[PDB]
Amino acid sequence: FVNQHLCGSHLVEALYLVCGERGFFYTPK
Amino acid sequence: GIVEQCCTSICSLYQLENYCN
Repeated sequence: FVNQHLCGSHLVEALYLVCGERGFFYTPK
Repeated sequence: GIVEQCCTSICSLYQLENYCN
């Protein structure tokens, strides 16, 4: 699921699943 | 940033993890 173009909610989804309880930051601009 | 690496090019686990805390 991570080895493709990921945009918008699709990219957030991937961060959420990979990072788990560590959390993440989403800074698109 | 993440859009350039993962949206306008192909993402990777290595790069995604750069954005975990």
